[PDB]
Amino acid sequence: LDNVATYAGQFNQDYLSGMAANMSGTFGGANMPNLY
Amino acid sequence: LDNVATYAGQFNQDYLSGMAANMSGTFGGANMPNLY
Amino acid sequence: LDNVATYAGQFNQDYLSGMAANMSGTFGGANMPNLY
Amino acid sequence: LDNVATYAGQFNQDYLSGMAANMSGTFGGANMPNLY
Amino acid sequence: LDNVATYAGQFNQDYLSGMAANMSGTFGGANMPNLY
Amino acid sequence: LDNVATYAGQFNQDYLSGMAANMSGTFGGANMPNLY
Amino acid sequence: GFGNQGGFGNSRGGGAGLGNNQGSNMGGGMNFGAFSINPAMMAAAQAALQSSWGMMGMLASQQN
Amino acid sequence: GFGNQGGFGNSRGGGAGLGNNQGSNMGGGMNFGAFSINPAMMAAAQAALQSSWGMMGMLASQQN
Amino acid sequence: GFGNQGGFGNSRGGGAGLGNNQGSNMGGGMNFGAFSINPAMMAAAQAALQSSWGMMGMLASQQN
Amino acid sequence: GFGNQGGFGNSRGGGAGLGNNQGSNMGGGMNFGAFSINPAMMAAAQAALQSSWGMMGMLASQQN
Amino acid sequence: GFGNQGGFGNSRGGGAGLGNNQGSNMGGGMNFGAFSINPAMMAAAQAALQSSWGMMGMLASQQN
Amino acid sequence: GFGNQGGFGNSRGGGAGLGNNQGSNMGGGMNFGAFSINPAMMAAAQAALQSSWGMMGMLASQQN
Repeated sequence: LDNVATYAGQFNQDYLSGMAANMSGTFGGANMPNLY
Repeated sequence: LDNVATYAGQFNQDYLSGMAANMSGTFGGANMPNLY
Repeated sequence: LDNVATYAGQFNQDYLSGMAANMSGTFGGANMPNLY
Repeated sequence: LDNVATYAGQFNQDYLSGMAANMSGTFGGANMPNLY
Repeated sequence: LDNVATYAGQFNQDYLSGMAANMSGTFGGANMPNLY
Repeated sequence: LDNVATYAGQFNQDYLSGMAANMSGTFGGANMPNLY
Repeated sequence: GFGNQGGFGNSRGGGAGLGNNQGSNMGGGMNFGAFSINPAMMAAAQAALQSSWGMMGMLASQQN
Repeated sequence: GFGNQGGFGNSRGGGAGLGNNQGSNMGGGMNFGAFSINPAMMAAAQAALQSSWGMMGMLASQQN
Repeated sequence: GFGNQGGFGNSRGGGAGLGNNQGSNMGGGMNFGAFSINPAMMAAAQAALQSSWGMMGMLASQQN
Repeated sequence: GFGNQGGFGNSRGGGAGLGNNQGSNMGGGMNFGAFSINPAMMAAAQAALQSSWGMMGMLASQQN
Repeated sequence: GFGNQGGFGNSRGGGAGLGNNQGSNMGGGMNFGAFSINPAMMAAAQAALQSSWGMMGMLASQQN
Repeated sequence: GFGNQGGFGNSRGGGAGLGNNQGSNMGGGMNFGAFSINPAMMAAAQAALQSSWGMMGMLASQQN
């Protein structure tokens, strides 16, 4: 078993008049660039 | 088994007059650029 | 088994007069650009 | 088994006089650009 | 088995006098541009 | 078993008029650049 | 409003060959507006390929 | 508003060959606006490939 | 507003060959605006490849 | 506002060959704005490859 | 605002071959703005490879 | 503001071959702005490889 995960939970933001960014990102591994 | 996941839950945002971004992104792995 | 998933749940946004973006995106992996 | 999925549930938005965007997007993987 | 899916459920929007966009999009994978 | 994970939980941000960034990122390992 | 003209001698999207020519003129430059989705390529190759998919957005204006 | 013209002798997206020519003129430069998605390539290769996918955003203006 | 022109003799996205030519002119330079996503490549190779995916953002303006 | 022109004889994204030419002119330079995502490569190789993925951001302006 | 031009004879992203030429001119230099993500390579190799992934940020301006 | 031009005869991202040429000119130099992420390589090798991943930051300006 091999696992990569992001858990993000519950944003409470009533009467918002400014700016807000709520951002979640998950990226997999084992990448391989080859120059021969 | 191999797993990549994003969990994002419950935004409470009544009477909104500003700007808000609620963003979720999941990206798979094992990518391989090759230059011979 | 191999799995990529986004879960996004329940937006409460009554009497909205501003701007709101509710955005969910899921992208698959194992991509391979080749230059010979 | 191989799976990519977006789940988005329940928008409550009565008496809306502003602007709102409710957006869900799912994109498949294993794409391969080749330059020989 | 291989699966891509978007689930979007229940919009409650009575007495609407502003602007609203309720948008759902699902896109398949395994695409391949080739330049020889 | 091999595991990489980010857990981020509960943002309370009512009456927001400034700028806020809530960001979570998870990146897989075992990457290998080769120059022969 | 949007995209109106007044004044004297103003121009949009002009044709080739406004000067003095004894060779070849082809095409021109490009100008784009705000609030838009536009992936772009400028290329002097021997072979060229552009490929794009899956674009979503509201793209809206309210002025009540 | 958006993208209007006034004054004297102003121009947008001009054609090739405005000077004096005894050879070849092709194309021109590029100008882009704010609040936009635009991945870009400028190349003098023998072979060139651009490939792009999966772009999302609101792209909106409110002026009530 | 956004992207308007006034004054005298101003230009956007100009065509090639504005000088004196007895050879080859191809293309031109590039200018980009604020609040944007634009990965970029400038290359004099024998072979060239650009590949990009998965781009998200709000991209919005409020002026009430 | 964003990206407007006035004054006399100003230019954006110019075409090649503005001087005196008896050889080859190709392309030009590049200029980028604030608040942006733009990985970049300048190369004089025999073979060249650029590969980029997974880019996210708000990219927004408020001026109420 | 952002990226406007005035005055006399100013330029952005210029084309090659502004002098006197009996050989080869290719490309030009590069200029980048503030608040940005831009990994960079300048190379005179026989073979060259650039590879980049996983970039996140807010990238925003407030001027109320 | 950000990245504007005035005065007389100023330039950004210039093209190759502004002098007198009977050989080869390729490329130019590079200039970068503040508040940025930019790993860099300058190489005269026979073979060259650059590889970079996992970059995060806010990248923001407030001027209320």
